[PDB]
Amino acid sequence: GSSGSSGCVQCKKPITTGGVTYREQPWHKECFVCTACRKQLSGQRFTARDDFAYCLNCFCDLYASGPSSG
Ligand SMILES: [Zn+2]
Ligand SMILES: [Zn+2]
Repeated sequence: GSSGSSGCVQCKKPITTGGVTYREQPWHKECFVCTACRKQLSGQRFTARDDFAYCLNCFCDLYASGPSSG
């Protein structure tokens, strides 16, 4: 039948206005945020590493690192 609406997967809620998608799955414009700083990626630049999404900033902070004395 026609019993199936697109609802956020993060919190598992319905999406009426302001929504996005990720990996063939719905995501709220407030749920699709970073995994370290919880920043609304919806709109800005962002890239996932394995499963979660980490904004460039965090991405180049958690894993990335500088030299010894610097
Ligand atoms: Zn949500
Ligand atoms: Zn971040």
